[PDB]
Amino acid sequence: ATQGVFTLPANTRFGVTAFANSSGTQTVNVLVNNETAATFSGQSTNNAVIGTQVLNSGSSGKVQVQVSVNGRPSDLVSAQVILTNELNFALVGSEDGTDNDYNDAVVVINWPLG
Amino acid sequence: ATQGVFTLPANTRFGVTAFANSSGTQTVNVLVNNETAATFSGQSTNNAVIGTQVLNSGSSGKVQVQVSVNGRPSDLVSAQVILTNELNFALVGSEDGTDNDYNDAVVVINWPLG
Amino acid sequence: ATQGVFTLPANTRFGVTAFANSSGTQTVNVLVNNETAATFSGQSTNNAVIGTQVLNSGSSGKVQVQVSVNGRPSDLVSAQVILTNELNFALVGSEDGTDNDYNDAVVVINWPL
Amino acid sequence: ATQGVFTLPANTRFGVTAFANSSGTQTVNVLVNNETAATFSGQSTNNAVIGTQVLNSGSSGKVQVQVSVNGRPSDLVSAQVILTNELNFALVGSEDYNDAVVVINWPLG
Repeated sequence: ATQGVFTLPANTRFGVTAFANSSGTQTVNVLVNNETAATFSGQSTNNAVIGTQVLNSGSSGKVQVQVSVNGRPSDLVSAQVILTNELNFALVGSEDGTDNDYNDAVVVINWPLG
Repeated sequence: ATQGVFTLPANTRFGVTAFANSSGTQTVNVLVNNETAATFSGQSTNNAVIGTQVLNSGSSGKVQVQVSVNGRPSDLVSAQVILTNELNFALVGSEDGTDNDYNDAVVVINWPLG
Repeated sequence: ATQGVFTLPANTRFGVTAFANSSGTQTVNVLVNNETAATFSGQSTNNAVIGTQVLNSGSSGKVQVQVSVNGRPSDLVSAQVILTNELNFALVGSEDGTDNDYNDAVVVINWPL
Repeated sequence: ATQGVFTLPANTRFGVTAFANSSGTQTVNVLVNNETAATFSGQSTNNAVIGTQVLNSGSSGKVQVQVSVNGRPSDLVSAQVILTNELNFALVGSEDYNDAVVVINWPLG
């Protein structure tokens, strides 16, 4: 099944933050309505934030997270959780090899913002 | 925080199912747009599916789950989880005592159907 | 990524219930510690329960759900959620066609019972 | 029900990150094994990361998040989710429920 794709409410601000836990440099690309809205990169084996930014979902509200290493498209796992019917978390984990460490790159999308 | 309240897409059919795991008789009420749309009840300490029904979210899309035992409101816990940006689970757990057991009455709402 | 596999706490009773929303009969197998422990078969286009059973996680706690329709395995999506650090849900959705909602066979697992 | 308390595997490193989205200064305290292990304080209405650290869950594995705003304890909402049976997230919201948001993730690199 497709992973890393989320439908957010239209024209809404959301935060995107990426963490790295791999020996390899992680590249996180965020597409909003099929257009690159943010691109983060970094190397860390201690969960360092390699990028954090505030974006807007636009008309379609279609947000897609892609993760790659040296061009190598990483396999993703994802899900959305909503608490008390108002607080949203779109979560993504990625694997750059065969290590079931879908933690090589972790991406957290949250909304609404202040 | 409020628990057991979920906003579903408008005019959408959804399934609602209740489970019981308590010595006491459980009563589950499902409200759509603040009006009782379904009621289930039963007494089982073996996860019996005490009731199930297909409802329509209506114009508001507001669905609320209430659980009571002997007329007393149980302590509810809930969350919504979306898989592959399409499969929705609105989950409710409840405690009717003080044993830290939130499976006394469980309610699962899922959509889309068909 | 691997889907439909969950590690449950050992010596724990858990419920497993399957719902169907497909024109074809759904086959759901639940393997506990590499041995089939429950098998459901049914058809519904109204989210009806096609099977429900309370199982024991045993000594290891490995639980795997397999879904097939007319002999062909269905693609799965899954996740585990824990509420108030006590109530556990293991969720599985399955797709037997080209739709993207994975509701043909839906499985809900809850514990500790 | 109790919220903001999570049982992680013992002696396991995890990340804890806090975001602020409120007019008031958020005070986020992280208790590991019931002892203060980290504290973040900041104001933002633009999801600023007011804190992010890696901590060890210790012998007990108990992690509790506390949020207050100038002496007023915030009501919390929380849940834990596990993806592909290996990637864990512990989530917390607070109301002074996006005033202070905390995300915990494990296991690390």
